[PDB]
Amino acid sequence: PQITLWKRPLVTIRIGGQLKEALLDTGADDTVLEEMNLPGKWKPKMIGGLGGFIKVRQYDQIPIEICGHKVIGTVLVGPTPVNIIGRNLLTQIGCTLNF
Amino acid sequence: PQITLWKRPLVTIRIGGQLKEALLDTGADDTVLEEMNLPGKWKPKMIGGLGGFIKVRQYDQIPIEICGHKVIGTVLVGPTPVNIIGRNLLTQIGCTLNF
Ligand SMILES: CC(C)CN(C[C@@H](O)[C@H](Cc1ccccc1)NC(=O)O[C@H]1CCOC1)S(=O)(=O)c1ccc(N)cc1
Repeated sequence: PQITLWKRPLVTIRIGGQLKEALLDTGADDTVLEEMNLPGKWKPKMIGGLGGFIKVRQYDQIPIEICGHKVIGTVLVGPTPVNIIGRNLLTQIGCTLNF
Repeated sequence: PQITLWKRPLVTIRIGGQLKEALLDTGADDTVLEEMNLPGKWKPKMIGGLGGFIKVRQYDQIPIEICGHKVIGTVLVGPTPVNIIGRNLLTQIGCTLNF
């Protein structure tokens, strides 16, 4: 698909049984989602935004479906105001910026 | 250009005769640059991101050259972790996401 930037690039993602809206965010190194109780080990981590850092939990090799595309990787979980699909997952769906 | 996301999408911009490195950031609504001087009246504003809100100075109708491409729009200035080109200017250069 081609996605235009007049509005926020919001898409539906599937992880487990859970469907969420998320930003295709080229400005985010890693994927960050709001509260969810994923299986597996996690490491605590801190990530820096505008306004400063927040603490997240890092979960590795998590399957995500993004616009019908199955990918697998690290999902950071914590108090992000908005669900973010970062470059770590965007690369896996073949996503480019074009102009 | 087509820009892949295995690395940060950092580009050189020209504003006010100055060359800077900025991040093409589809998750940013607005363009925020690091502390610099720009001329003309500005308005104080507050914007929010991952780790809270920051104070910025809003300058309107500012010419910027992003790669080759000329834009004229709103540039906010303050304590952003990195220079950010948001959607207000990404749209002006005809930037899309494509997978
Ligand atoms: C600031 C860049 C360098 C990194 N951020 C990504 C940005 O796209 C960020 C995404 C976002 C959108 C809306 C609310 C909150 C966050 N937008 C952002 O701040 O919107 C401001 C900047 C101008 O206009 C509005 S990040 O969220 O902090 C971040 C950091 C690390 C990871 N792993 C993931 C995300």
